[PDB]
Amino acid sequence: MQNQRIRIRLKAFDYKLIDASTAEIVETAKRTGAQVRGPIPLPTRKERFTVLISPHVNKKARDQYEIRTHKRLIDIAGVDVQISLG
Amino acid sequence: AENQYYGTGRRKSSAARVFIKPGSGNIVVNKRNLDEYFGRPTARMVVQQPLELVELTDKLDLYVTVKGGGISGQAGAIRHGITRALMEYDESLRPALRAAGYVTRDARCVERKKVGLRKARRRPQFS
Amino acid sequence: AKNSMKAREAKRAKLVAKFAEKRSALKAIISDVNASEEDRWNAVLKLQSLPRDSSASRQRNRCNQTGRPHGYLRKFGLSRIKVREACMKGEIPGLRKASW
Amino acid sequence: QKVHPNGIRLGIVKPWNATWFANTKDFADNLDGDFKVRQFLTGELKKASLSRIVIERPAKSIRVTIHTARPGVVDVEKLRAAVAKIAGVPAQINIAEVRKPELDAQLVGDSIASQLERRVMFRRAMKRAVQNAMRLGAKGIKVEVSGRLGGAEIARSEWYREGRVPLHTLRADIDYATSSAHTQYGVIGIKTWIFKGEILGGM
RNA sequence: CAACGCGAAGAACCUUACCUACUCUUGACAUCCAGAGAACUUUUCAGAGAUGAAUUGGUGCCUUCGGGAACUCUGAGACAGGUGCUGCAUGGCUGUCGUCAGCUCGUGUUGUGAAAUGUUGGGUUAAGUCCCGCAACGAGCGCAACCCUUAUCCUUGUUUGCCAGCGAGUAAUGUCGGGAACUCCAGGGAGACUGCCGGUGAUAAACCGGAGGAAGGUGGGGAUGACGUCAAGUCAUCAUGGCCCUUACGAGUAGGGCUACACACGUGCUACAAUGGCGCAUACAGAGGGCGGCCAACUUGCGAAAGUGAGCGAAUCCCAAAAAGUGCGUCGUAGUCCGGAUUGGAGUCUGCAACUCGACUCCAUGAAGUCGGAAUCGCUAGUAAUCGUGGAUCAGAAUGCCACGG
Repeated sequence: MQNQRIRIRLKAFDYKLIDASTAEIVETAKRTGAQVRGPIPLPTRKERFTVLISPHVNKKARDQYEIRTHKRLIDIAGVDVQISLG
Repeated sequence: AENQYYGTGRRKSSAARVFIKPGSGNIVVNKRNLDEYFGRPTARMVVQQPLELVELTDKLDLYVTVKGGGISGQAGAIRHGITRALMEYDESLRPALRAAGYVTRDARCVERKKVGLRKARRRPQFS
Repeated sequence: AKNSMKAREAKRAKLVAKFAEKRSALKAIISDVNASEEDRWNAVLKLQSLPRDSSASRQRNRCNQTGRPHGYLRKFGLSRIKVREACMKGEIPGLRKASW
Repeated sequence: QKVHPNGIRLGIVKPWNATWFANTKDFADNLDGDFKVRQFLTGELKKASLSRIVIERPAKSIRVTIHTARPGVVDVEKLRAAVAKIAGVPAQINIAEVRKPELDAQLVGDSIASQLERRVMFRRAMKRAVQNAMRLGAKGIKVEVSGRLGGAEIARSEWYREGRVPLHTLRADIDYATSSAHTQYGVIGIKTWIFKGEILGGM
């Protein structure tokens, strides 16, 4: 019988909000009838941006920002759910 | 499992999974052989150094899987893997290996490039 | 930027959405390996005639909050200067200062 | 010279004014939307004591939060409708009272800014703010007014500090805000710091 | 010093601020007001183009129904516009001393007073660090800590990653059943405190050494820059007082230019060779990017590439090959099997367009250079040196820059 698991892929810029949401799901699935086999940390992306800090010159003067993106797989505002019934 | 002693060992960006078995000097690296993996001899010495010390060179079978880094990195990763493997066997093999600077994980890893610098330390030349 | 330099780029963006299909089609004749060399020339001819500003190459990505032509970043759409001022104020989500 | 107080503490003790996940495509549009929304709301709520516009994007929508000293002054339907237009997505607008509005760096500076635009003594405005804050229970406060002060031909920068303002302490809950008094002599900057006590335990 | 691979994280056009020429003045851009036309859509002539005049289809919304909108156009004058000037009128931002250990205040005391004291002194510390002394006693900004990362361990979980023990395969494949061990990934914890021992010192601070320990005395690196100094930089990111220009210092377009070169300097890259070149064989990374994107495979081409065709919005697919290394030959130490400039010629690719002025490929051409005066720069350890690799900007264009490992 063709398997139809629920590969959920949460993506967020905050790991605590992603963790709030991993609980939300797993809890609910457990508050119904569903095994989760879940939250599976997938490697956190880290975009980085070395911007010049001065309005004019001063090239060595520079700030470096990052946007880390956390991603969790559960295999049944800020969080990006992507349910994949396969 | 068998009498399969296991120890991890890291060095620079390399990580050796080192499995040890009662045996007769069968050193295996990533399904190649000790000398068939590392060429220049240092490496294979370095791997053996803790074996040479405990004096089980040809009383042991090494099933080493190592990833990451380079030759020296991997060599050193395994040395550290075996050190931990050897102390997984006899728990009072420590002082020998400890005092031979084998038990220490060498934390030294590449220093990051830094804005305004060519590298970690190297500055631009100046007028 | 000067208000005209901003205006020039609004127009360009208008003129690229307008002619995308036509340009792309023409270009996809100045190319087709098993096309006619004669029709190939006619495709070349029509693409000389379309408004130059309909070329997307002729767009300079500019800062959305100002119009700084240099120092751009696509992820955000702002110049370095505005990216920073936004980040510090906490207005770009996820983006903080980074050390490692 | 000095890092932005809100900048360094984002993630540590200071929350974000925008919470939405976007992938690169959308990210830059979402950012430009937010700017338009902020620029609009700020431009309308000039006499509503606005501090902080928090812009969520819950799925395909935009929730705003006008944190304000004057939930009364906020009309809301028109704002909701106007934001919904600019964003091009079903907008909500929520309101939050700034309960103690003289322990809010943004308002404190906006106050001083107004006062300096009405031609008040810069020392008078600065000093009253410091006192009100330290009375309402600021663990400290700095205010630095910079410009042509009392329309001086040479710009200077005066600042008063009462209490602690431990800027290098990251666990410190420091509220910062620049304002600008636009006057006949020129722009006059009002930086305001307000230390409301180190937050042990993280964010 | 703290300008000179700096603004510029990428000048063919665009960018662009400049120039020459052609063009327009309520204007390229904005609000207001009135009237007209939906918007738009072809297709066409002229022109370098901007624009102008001709050419068809469409003419919907919202209904008070002379109405809503909205867009287009023209007219009105208020206004618009200015990368014009002033950074010595400013805000904001930045460099610098320098992550140097300082800079100060309240109260008290001393002095006619400017002021002093605290903050000095004895030790100590990376540190105005700490401890003793002491008319000072307290406090603030700095120091340190709190943050990120990296060393080791535990716990929770296990796919797109893993493969110890598992059985079954394939030309090989973790291939695939299966495993949750391990590497790893990521959330939560543990750990380092001079805590412990010995010695030293004022029994102080602390210092020297030792044990344990992945780690030892701030473990390593990053972030974090006191009060101020230089009327330091930036009115050209933006903002802004004033000033100035408003048929022009505003606006549109086309072609030039910023790429010019007698030369000087700054910063780089590549060399001068055998610790090398060259051919062949063969091994080990980290990090990152990707939808008008990254492009597998196949076929074609010497090749750039082109056909052509998957997969992948990504621990899945792709970029993608590590290179220094190792193994074996060859060169035989010289202007060479060093070096790669320059130029001729034939191309590919991006783009409306590569003449000025792109990159790349192929063929040939094979310059300077034989380790560099005085002088001067960087570096104290996973550092320097060397080796490749990725990224932003980006149609195309990286010896720069940011970053990653060997």
